[PDB]
Amino acid sequence: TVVLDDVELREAQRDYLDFLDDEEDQGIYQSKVRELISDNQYRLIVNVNDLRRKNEKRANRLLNNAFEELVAFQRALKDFVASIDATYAKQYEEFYVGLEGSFGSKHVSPRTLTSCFLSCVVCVEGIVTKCSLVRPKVVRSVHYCPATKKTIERRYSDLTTLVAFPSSSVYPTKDEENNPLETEYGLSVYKDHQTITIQEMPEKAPAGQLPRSVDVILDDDLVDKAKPGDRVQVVGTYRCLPGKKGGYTSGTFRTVLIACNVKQMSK
Amino acid sequence: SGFDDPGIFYSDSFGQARKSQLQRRFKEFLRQYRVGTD
Amino acid sequence: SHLVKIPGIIIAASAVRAKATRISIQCRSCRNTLTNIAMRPGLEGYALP
DNA sequence: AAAAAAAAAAAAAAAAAAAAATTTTTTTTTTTTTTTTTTTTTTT
DNA sequence: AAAAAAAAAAAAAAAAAAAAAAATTTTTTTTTTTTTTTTTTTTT
Ligand SMILES: [Zn+2]
Repeated sequence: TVVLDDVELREAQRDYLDFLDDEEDQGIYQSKVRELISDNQYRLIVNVNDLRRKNEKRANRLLNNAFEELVAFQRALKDFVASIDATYAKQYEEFYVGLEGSFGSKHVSPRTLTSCFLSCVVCVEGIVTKCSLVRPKVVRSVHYCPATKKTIERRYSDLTTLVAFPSSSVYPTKDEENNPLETEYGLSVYKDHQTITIQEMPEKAPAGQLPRSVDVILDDDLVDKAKPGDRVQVVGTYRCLPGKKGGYTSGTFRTVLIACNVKQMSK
Repeated sequence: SGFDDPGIFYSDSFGQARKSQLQRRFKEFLRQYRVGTD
Repeated sequence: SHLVKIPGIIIAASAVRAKATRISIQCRSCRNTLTNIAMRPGLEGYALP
């Protein structure tokens, strides 16, 4: 079911390819690309005020509906960093886009992270509370059959937020001939995964009231950027989670904030 | 560590006759039916 | 169900159709196989698991 | 002119295919409670 | 200044909520193959 073309995605990718194209301007984002290529870091931080001034409508669209918009942004980023250096752009299967700037209405606190801001990149200050063990998550798993001298690469899609199916979640262990498959851990590919919990600051929070906190899933690139007790500003995508399969549902949808970036709020 | 499931293994049998022994006696019938007179 | 010996004259002999003695079945979701089940010989059916 | 071969139409039977389908129990998690140790604080 | 008493902390154990986990063939339909019967067309 490969899509032949979509006007929305094509338009958005063109707009952000223009936004990254910085030579007629002062060269700020081109310089950012060049320095991050030199660093080997693979996230580029785009200021929302820059995006708003160059195209307010795209800023409204993105801050109202993130994930597919940022897929467009990141595909544009991959094309752009390939034009600067195809060899480096080939190196990483994805590159990422952090945010920064004046998230005017999109700056709330975990007390005020209502159910109006879903799939919207929200900005939120707060104190960490937990630091779960940063443990791997498998993304592309390679297997070897010694009976048949065979190799396979099962592929996994990061459906941390969408609907996920057992057919997607299968980890193969036997061939079609019921032979034994041995995992190739090194040849496989993994990304770190950590959960943390931001909290409304007690200096900011209401005086007499219980704390309120929000869960934050830091995948790779953001492993140890937040320990307990630290002040941190998290900007990212509040969303819903899928309940695991079962013929019943209550309406409950425990929600998270898949952080797009986190910075030291101490400033 | 829990990413695999290697198969069971077993060994050859060391030690109304059972169906395996009837199998053995059919094998004997085929292997030793001597028809040609001395 | 005991071996019997019978004379007769054949009158109609159907065409040789392929019947399965051992099979394999795949799972539609997990795509794992139950290789080489044994079909009980005769005009004996087989219910799938 | 009578016989018969062919045609279309109608019917029976065997093989394959079609369709129908929630409830009970277990386990993690959260939250408090209680014991006992440790720590701190007040007294002579 | 050190002893006694009290308060708080740390750690183990228990009770309920709510999300997960597991079990799970048989009867009806209907297409296709085969045969059968009445008729028309053709041949002796
Ligand atoms: Zn399966």
